[PDB]
Amino acid sequence: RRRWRRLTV
Amino acid sequence: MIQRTPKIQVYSRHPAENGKSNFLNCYVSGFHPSDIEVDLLKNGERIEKVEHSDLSFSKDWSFYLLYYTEFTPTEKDEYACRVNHVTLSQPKIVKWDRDM
Amino acid sequence: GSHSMRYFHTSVSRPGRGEPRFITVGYVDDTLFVRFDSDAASPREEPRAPWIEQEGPEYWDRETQICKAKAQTDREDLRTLLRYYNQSEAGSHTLQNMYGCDVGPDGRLLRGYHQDAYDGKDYIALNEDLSSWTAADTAAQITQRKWEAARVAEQLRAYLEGECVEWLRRYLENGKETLQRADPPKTHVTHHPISDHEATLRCWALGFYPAEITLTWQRDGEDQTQDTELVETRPAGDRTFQKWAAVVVPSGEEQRYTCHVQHEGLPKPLTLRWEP
Repeated sequence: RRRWRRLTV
Repeated sequence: MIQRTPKIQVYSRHPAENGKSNFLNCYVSGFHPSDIEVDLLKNGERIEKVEHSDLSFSKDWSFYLLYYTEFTPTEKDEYACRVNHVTLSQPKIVKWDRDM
Repeated sequence: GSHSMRYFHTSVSRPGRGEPRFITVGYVDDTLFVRFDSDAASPREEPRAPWIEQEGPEYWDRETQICKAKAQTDREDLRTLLRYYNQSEAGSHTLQNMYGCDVGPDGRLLRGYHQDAYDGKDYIALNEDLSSWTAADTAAQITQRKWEAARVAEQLRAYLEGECVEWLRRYLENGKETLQRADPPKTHVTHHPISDHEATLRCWALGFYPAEITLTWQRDGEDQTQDTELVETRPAGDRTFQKWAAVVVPSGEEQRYTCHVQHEGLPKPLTLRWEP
């Protein structure tokens, strides 16, 4: 299962 | 921006036997950017309802896709894959050869 | 055996043609198991292997929300990257992310990965330590400082050492019939006259899984790497892969040539020859 990406570049 | 032209192979899922249902594949790989147009041709004419894989990419970031359709090879019918990409000044046609 | 899990993600902007298209796929080893395409009508993450279908509605809800969130982050990041590289708003650009883990035969973490690319080139990667970053240029250094300040690496480490490994172990068990089965290549040698003086011998490997394979030709026991045409391994469309290797041989010398095949699924490595 996936993880959430939380921070933008 | 650096661009990479597609590699192209056209081939069948199983060894060709005339009169026996099979799948015709065109595998395009090693390309950037991702936009690409691919047709499968039977005697020069576009085959309808060709399906393709979902866009993915290799370790070096370059893209690959498989286009495919069910077909029944015969002695006389000629098949090919036509590919357009920004790296190409004109579309590339690769003929199906049952021995490759 | 050792195994891997990967999630691949691509957004492609299309100014004047709506929001970017977003496509992500997940693999265990060389098996696709999930997919999401933002241009599908009411898009959901969908199964693409039988062994993932048993996951319940809560799994598909969470996956789908993660995918929609990633598409949204990508849209913001594509805007940001235009600024970081002093680019106009007119062109199409690409943002790619891969992450995942490798485990050994014991199921223990071997290596974790998380890396991003802009316009087909490295941008920022998590190093193998799962604690530090490699930024490709001065733009990605801005991102690195932002992600260091926010302790992103620590979050990735926790996922990659924990859930990534645990869920991969689950998938390998649930999918043991296929994921833990190596299918050996079906092999044969064909003969293709060029002239009365020479012919091509083509050694075929068909129907194999996983994709890793070695095909070589020898002449009197010496390798022929320089004179071998070896095509890229290619998908058959039924989970399996294909490859061939060809050499041009003088007429009458065919029995000097042997093809050697190594693959995980074979009882033993093969040595084959042309059989008229």
